[PDB]
Amino acid sequence: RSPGVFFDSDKGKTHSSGKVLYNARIIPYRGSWLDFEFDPKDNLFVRID
Amino acid sequence: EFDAIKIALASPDMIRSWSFGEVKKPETINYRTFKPERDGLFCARIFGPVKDYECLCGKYKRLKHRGVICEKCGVEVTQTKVRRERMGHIELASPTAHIWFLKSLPSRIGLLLDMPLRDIERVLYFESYVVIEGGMTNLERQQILTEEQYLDALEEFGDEFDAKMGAEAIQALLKSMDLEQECEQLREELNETNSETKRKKLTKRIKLLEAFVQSGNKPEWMILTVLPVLPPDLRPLVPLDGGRFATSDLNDLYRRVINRNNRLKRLLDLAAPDIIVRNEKRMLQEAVDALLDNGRRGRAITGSNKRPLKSLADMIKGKQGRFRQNLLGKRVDYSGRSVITVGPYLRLHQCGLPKKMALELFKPFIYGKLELRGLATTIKAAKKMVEREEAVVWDILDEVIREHPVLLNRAPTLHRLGIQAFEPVLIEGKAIQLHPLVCAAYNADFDGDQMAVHVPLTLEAQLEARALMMSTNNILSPANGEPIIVPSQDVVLGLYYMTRDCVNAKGEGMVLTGPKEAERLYRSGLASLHARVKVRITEYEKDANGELVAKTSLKDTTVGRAILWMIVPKGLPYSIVNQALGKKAISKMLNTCYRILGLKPTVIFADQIMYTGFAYAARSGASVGIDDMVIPEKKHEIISEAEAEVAEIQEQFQSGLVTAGERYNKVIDIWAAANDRVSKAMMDNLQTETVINRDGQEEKQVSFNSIYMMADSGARGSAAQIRQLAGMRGLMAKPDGSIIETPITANFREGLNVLQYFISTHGARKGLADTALKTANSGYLTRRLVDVAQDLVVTEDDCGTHEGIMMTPVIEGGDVKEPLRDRVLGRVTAEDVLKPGTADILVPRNTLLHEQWCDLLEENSVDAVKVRSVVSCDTDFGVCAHCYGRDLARGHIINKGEAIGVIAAQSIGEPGTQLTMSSIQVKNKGSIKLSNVKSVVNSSGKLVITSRNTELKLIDEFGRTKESYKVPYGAVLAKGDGEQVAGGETVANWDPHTMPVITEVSGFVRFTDMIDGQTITRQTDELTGLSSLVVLDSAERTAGGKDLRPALKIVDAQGNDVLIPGTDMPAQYFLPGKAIVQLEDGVQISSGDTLARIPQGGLPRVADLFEARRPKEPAILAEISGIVSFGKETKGKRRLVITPVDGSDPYEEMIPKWRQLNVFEGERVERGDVISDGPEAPHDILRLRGVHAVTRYIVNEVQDVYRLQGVKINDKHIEVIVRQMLRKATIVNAGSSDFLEGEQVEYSRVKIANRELEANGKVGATYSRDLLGITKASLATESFISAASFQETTRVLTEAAVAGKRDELRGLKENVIVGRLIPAGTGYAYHQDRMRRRAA
Amino acid sequence: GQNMRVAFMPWNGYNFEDSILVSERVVQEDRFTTIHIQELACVSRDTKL
Amino acid sequence: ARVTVQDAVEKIGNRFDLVLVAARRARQMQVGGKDPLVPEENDKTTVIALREIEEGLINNQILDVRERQEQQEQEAAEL
Amino acid sequence: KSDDVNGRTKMYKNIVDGNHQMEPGMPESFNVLLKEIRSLGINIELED
Amino acid sequence: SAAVKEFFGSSQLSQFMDQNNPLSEITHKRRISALGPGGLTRERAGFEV
DNA sequence: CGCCGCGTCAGACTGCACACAATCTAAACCCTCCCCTTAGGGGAGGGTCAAGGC
RNA sequence: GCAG
DNA sequence: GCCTTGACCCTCCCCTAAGGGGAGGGTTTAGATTGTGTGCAGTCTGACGCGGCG
Ligand code: 118
Ligand SMILES: [Mg+2]
Ligand SMILES: [Mg+2]
Ligand SMILES: [Zn+2]
Ligand SMILES: [Zn+2]
Repeated sequence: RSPGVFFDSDKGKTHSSGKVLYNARIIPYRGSWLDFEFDPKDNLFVRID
Repeated sequence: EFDAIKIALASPDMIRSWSFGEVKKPETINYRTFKPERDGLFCARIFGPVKDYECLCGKYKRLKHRGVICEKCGVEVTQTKVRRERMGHIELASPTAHIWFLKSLPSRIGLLLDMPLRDIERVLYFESYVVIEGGMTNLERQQILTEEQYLDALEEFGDEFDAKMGAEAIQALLKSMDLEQECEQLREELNETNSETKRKKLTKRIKLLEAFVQSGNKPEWMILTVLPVLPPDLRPLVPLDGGRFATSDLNDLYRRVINRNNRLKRLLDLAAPDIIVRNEKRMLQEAVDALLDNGRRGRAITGSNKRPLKSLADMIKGKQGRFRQNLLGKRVDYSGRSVITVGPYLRLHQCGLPKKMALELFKPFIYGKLELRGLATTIKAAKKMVEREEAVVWDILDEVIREHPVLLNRAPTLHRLGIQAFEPVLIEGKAIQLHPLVCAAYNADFDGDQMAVHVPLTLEAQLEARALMMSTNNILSPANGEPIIVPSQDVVLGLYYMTRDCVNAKGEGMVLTGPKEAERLYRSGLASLHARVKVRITEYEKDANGELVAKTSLKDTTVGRAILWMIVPKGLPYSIVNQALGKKAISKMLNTCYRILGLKPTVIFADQIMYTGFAYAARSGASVGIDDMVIPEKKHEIISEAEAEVAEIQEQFQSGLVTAGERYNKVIDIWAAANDRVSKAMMDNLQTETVINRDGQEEKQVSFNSIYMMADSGARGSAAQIRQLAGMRGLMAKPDGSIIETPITANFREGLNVLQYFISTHGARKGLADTALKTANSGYLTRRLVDVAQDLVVTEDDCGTHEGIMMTPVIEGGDVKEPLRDRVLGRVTAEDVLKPGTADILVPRNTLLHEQWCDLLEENSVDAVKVRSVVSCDTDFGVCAHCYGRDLARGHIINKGEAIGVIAAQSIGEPGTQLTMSSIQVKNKGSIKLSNVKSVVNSSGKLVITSRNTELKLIDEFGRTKESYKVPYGAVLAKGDGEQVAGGETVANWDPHTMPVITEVSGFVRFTDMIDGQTITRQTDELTGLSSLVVLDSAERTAGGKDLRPALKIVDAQGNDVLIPGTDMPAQYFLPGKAIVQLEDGVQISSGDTLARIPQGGLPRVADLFEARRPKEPAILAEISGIVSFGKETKGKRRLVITPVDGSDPYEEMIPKWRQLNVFEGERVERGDVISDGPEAPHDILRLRGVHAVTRYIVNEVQDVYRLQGVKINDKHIEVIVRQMLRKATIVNAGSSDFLEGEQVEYSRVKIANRELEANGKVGATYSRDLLGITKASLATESFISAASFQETTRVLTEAAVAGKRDELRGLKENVIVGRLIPAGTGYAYHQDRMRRRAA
Repeated sequence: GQNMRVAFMPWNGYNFEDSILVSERVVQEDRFTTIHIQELACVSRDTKL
Repeated sequence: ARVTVQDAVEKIGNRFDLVLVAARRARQMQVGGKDPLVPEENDKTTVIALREIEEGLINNQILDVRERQEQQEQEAAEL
Repeated sequence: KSDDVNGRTKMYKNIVDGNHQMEPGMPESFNVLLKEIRSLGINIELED
Repeated sequence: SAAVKEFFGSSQLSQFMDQNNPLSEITHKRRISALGPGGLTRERAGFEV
């Protein structure tokens, strides 16, 4: 997978409500991954590695 | 030798008693002279001598003085194999928690001290204190103190109280507890509160405390003060060839434990500051935790590879542990392997074994015969003789393989016909020559397949290979009963070509004296093999006594059917060959020979069929050319018309009249119609394209096309592949499943162009990857099924039970998917089945329904037979042979001692690689029947049902049911109850997009608290012209009538309460929101018209059926039979009540309101009625509808998956797995017994306990049987060896250890692990002798 | 590979289920005879004896 | 010789019991001087044992009473 | 055939003697397993 | 030198060459691999990749 | 008491071939104990060889 | 890396 | 034939005089330095259970 920012989803495969949950993911060539995502309550969260 | 296996915790004195000395140094060996160092991990003095009968310094060297301990260095003089047996021990400077009893959830040290795992971990990692006893102070026992709280409460309370930290503290707590006082206090605190999950936590802890009291285990032994050291020959430090060494990772882990232990002893002798000794105690705790189970607490210790170290727990756990890599299957001597190749000259019972493999697999046998016959003076001379391959060892070798069978095995051994014994025939090649008929059983093709040869050594193994496993004993499949040694591709094409008929074939119409004259004509060239002739055939019928009687008649046959008659055994009709024999006709011919004449003539018959099919397939020269794929000339016209139609739909879409959605849908459907028109034109042009002459006049016949003969014989391929050869290859699907809107209009006889080929690969790689990743999904299901059923053996002959399941033909809507005969062939009846004319017993009570009895049942019209099943069998620990029924592979009742659990699990799991990943129209005549009949007559004279579990069956004129549908509640039925109809007669009408409120009785409309504005929105539309109402939903109304729900009542024109028939309670319609009310208050409604309208697989399916996985949206069921009522709605989770007639009424629910409830208020329900709808959960089916109900549900829902894919598995095999799932019970009322309430016991245990209680008059326990999926039922066996070798070894072993379990080795995995005979089969007699000589 | 003369026909069971029935002239003519070269090493080491 | 054991299973109505009886008999004739009760047509002792089962010359009861008889006759060699 | 260390040599010399009879013991890998569970501080035994 | 030595000798992508015929060589060189260090694992690689 | 987060637990079977891991640091004192240096001596432990008598 |  | 009997004879272990050579173990080192860093992996999904937590 190329380095860059990749926007993806899980297509309602969580919380049984069929709610599509989005997440960006910054993937570098070397270094720490940085993800942003949505929870089922529509709150933007962030993960590092 | 030993009758059981006992596991338990290890006392430190017990550990010091295993050991032969303390390991004081990490020294493994010396580096210059590699002798083992003193007091090291490899010590000759502790663990015994490194050479056989030899002291380490060499002062004592021979077995003259054996067992003496050399006083110079204390190594004994004995065999060196004692280094595999003698353990040592490390005396830990500080205690150390055993990680298995600290971390394996639920934590036993946490469960015992009633202390959460985070507080325990904070105590032992030297972060917090804990007051091991308070005394006369305000500090209770388990109260943890942080540093400063302890620091001050020191000088407030002096040294009265005692608090500690570290595993010394946890050991002081575990030693300082009194178990019986705690368990009795837990019992009195149990009998006080009725909180369900708190009572369950208390019962968990009670069972743990009493398991510590029963067993000899002391709690404080969960904290290591002595460590055992594995014997050194099991963690070897061995010299490799290159002068380098190779070691086990346990030497690293033990070495680290010893280092940190010795440094801890030095820090204690130096009186280091306490930061340093605490750090060293944390590090010793870490090192012991890494030795026992690496990587469980935190981070794995990697050594010298950045690859984790393999700890003691990883040696015994997983796909690479001892249990699965070395105990349940192992590498085997006297075994070879080679490529398989055909050899079709063979008989059914023989394989071809190369001489070069047989000389090596049979080497001791040849040495024996070489010395016995005097050809070698010495076994060394014999070794040299077989090395030189002298000409006499080939005669000896022909002598020693003579009647000696070998086992041939092809992996994956999906089912028991994957290992079969054949007599060897020595051949010259290097490839095993496998007789063709057995290949279908092995799943073997000769494209590179290799098979493994094994040699039965003893006489018992030779007789089991002869008598149980020889391939002439396995001609029937253990799954369905159908023949598994059955002709295939070349044989069936030869026999189909032989038994066909051409119209004007050479030598037609002549009259023949018999099959021999037909063979003479055909070999002379004077008659074609397809010449329709008149031949005198003598055939024998089996008389009623059993003997054969002849009959002789000129039959109208062809020459080839006459030739084929010469190989047919005697007791068979001539009509069995007087037809064109495809694959199914030959399989039925073999089955007929088996059922009429038995095994011995069938084997000869099958070999004769193979030889004659091979021969006459060769004679035909049936070849595939490119002209055999005849493409219809109407293909280009069909495709051009379809392209015209799709272009019309496209330019209509430019006209906007259609959405892209229906444009796409219509383009797909008008290409699918083109694909079927092309396939019909192709097949019609292909299948009769022979038009030939009789007496000049042309006449069409079935085609002699090679492609069509191969498809039509069942030899290879189907019409679905001839479609892609000669028709078009149709619409493809994208990788995400959505099908591409333009098809591959081309076929493989033409070219696929580059784009169509790319589109083709889209789905071809999906199929190949599915195949690659579903074998691991099916093999794991098979493993789980074998491990849930491994210990089921037929142990009795008759349990004397009278129950059983009611077998009926399965009818899904309007067609039988499985007739009664296929479901009761071979089972044993449980009650007298009698004719539809009653009291005439057709079949007696305990008969095996073999084919004669099923033919008798089909002469009559019996539609249901109550038949013995294994879920209904009274035998505890096993099943009786009558409840099981027929042995599918022999065709008689099953012998006592058969391991039917492994057969059932292999029969279910072997086909697993073939699986993946409105109104009612009567079809044909019959009397209409309804069940759950509650009917009224509507305004128009129809019938309308007042029920929700009513279903519409169709009784035939003979008495049997031929279709059955399920009608929604209040469907209007155009045809009444008990009337005759014909094909297409639509009976029941409704609309699925809404649900009506059915009028109870005829009367006038009134509003019971249906307030204008509070419970409705008044609406006005112009299409019908009338005003109407909508009942208000939750979030759109006021306070008030959202709480008090709207109702409508029946009042006549006089103002009187009109009633329902039979009951004079007020009859109401309690309407929920989202309802459409288009009737007015005071309108006359006859009973039956609408008052309001409210709008609305594969291998994982089998896996989560047998795993009893609860569906995501479970259909709610009615627990107790009563009347529905409602509690606090609009909460987010409503509350429902059911009111019985003569029972305790209040029974609550937490039904979430976001799912439509499918019953109404006034009516009654019963146990099992679906309140809501959805996929049913098997636990609910078991609790509410019974045991036989969940049995019927599981077998129907698994056979639904296996019947799409055309797989024929019997239902015994699913009923066996269901019986092994219904193996536990939960005590609800303890009775006069020793079982506690609410604790889960083995079902046979509580059954024999009740039996001995009621034998002495006392009252027995009452139980609720439970449904555990195959994994949770495999891990809940009464044997920790079975459950520990299945999976989750750590949980099974810690639970069994603290409970002090005892494995009596009753199943088959425990007897395979210890190297004993299995208690099933030929080892069943020995185990019965063992249990009749030790119990007495 | 080599340009072999094939006939597509079932022959007496000997090409059942993907087997191939080769003539003897394919062996006389050394058509599919292939040379294979193995290297075998004998290592004289220094041992402690 | 032997290609199918089905006739011998009708005398000993089981396959597992047949295996055990024929193994006991085959060990009698193999390590033991006990000669066959049928003509030994170049057969191994497993197959001769089966060919004796098939003619009713051997079953568990027959082998048991022979064990009793010859055991009495050779332990009563009290001199 | 596999693990019995004393049973495999008895089986060999029995085959060479013309006596196709086994004297099976305990598989050695079961003994390895018992010693690898007893080194975990768990007393696993064989009850006579 | 040890970094490049372990890469060229011990990496998953540094493979023993197929040398059956010329086609095996020239198609082993034109080979793309989703696996390797920094890529997928053949067990955890899904259906969609 | 119902829910969300977190941890744990699984994930086909035989076969060939190949082949591990690769970085990573003190010196100057002293001591004891063992084996070695010549050209054979000394002796315990254990066989062997012609002779003789029974 | 591959074979079924 | 059955014995003895003195004379030989072999191997092997240790010893010589005055240290040499090495192995394998101890011990102190006095300007002053006072918190680990891989340019890591993190990338597997689904089921289940249990525990904080509102
Ligand atoms: C470790 C071990 C096996 C698998 Sb997979 C799998 C997983 C995700 C997506 C596709 C495949 C597997 C197989 C059966 C049941 C459950 C998981 C797998 C197994 C064998 C070969 C290739 C992939 C995954 C991790
Ligand atoms: Mg194959
Ligand atoms: Mg590989
Ligand atoms: Zn010694
Ligand atoms: Zn029964």
